[PDB]
Amino acid sequence: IRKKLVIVGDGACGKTCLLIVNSKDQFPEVYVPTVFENYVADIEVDGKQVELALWDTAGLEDYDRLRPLSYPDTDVILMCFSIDSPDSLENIPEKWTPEVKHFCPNVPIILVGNKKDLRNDEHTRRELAKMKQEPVKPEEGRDMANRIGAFGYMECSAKTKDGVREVFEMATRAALQ
Amino acid sequence: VNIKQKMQELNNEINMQQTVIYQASQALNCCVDEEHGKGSLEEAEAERLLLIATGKRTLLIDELNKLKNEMPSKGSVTLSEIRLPLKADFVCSTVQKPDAANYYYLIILKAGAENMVATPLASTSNSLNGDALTFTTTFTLQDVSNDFEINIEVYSLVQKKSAVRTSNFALVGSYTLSLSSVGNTKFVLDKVPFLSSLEGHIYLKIKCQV
Ligand SMILES: Nc1nc2c(ncn2[C@@H]2O[C@H](COP(=O)(O)OP(=O)(O)OP(=O)(O)O)[C@@H](O)[C@H]2O)c(=O)[nH]1
Ligand SMILES: [Mg+2]
Repeated sequence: IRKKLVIVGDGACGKTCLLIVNSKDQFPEVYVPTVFENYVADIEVDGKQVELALWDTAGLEDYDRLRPLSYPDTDVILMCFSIDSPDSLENIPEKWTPEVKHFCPNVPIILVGNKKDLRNDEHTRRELAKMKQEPVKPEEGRDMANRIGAFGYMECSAKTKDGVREVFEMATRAALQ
Repeated sequence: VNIKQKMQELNNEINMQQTVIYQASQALNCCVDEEHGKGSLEEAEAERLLLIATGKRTLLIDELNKLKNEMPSKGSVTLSEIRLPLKADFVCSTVQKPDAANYYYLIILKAGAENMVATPLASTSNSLNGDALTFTTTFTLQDVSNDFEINIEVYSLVQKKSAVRTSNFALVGSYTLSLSSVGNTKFVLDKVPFLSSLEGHIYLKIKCQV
């Protein structure tokens, strides 16, 4: 069983690290903004074996004109924001949802809060306090997930591996239905 | 003048450009048919990314190789209102036979790896004003003496309508602006290929200020 997964979200919100930790168990430490990049990973959920094609996309302006090349034949979308960036959560309904719904009309969406490990982070409170921001709360994520009609809501941390498998198991179940 | 640090930055940037070259190539390799991006705008944008990163990579490698093999009024230089005239018979062709192909152009401006800028894509189908392609770009070279040089390169792509690739954008003209250029607005391009659709000149404004 082959399914195509596409991941989208704001620049540097952790899309590639999530994909690489899932597929290779390695955490890429040095940031390299994505232009276009595909991976393959095998996974078994509910006793069913699936070959997941992982299509990675650019969040960054310089490179974001190709993004439509990744949308064809998609079975499931991972729509990402970072838990340390309410601005990135803000962008979900503004741009990401409309774009995805247009290019991927009836494809299920998993809303994913990345960088869970940064919710209790000295440094993040500081940056955000200056911005008046409060690190994203689970309820806020779930609420947006319900707002945008996502198949589900998940939180993870590529850095600690926490919640990663769960993200891709949910994505796969959505892709099977 | 801190050579280890400079070399590390050049090297990190070279690797970054190689990643862009690789990934833009992969994107182009997915354009197998119309549904999947063949002949599309996104294909042209990928060709453009590929061209830019290839050019930037080359400049960085040349700079790094230099590093490893070892009064005057200063101001800014500003270029604007770049326009590229095309031959009338070519323009007429785009009007009478508009489904024939998509013609894209772009201009690269450089004064070293640090200052390399590429315009957005321009097409004959909607950047053509009068007989000239219009580009929105403004390029600023700052704090430089009167020995400055800005290299202009004009590229064209015709879209008929590892795994690493060379961009289909072709070099169709070049010019080096210098102090003698300031205040002029019409420049005769070098290296225009035989039977090019280019009229032969590039138009722009070039200004110095302290
Ligand atoms: N602490 C922490 N940092 C992370 C985590 N995931 C990613 N990062 C860091 O955040 C930065 C962005 O990582 P990427 O995964 O490359 O982000 P991206 O969304 O793919 O970025 P673009 O390709 O430019 O759109 C990198 O420096 C990562 O090291 C995480 O789970 N925890
Ligand atoms: Mg990425």
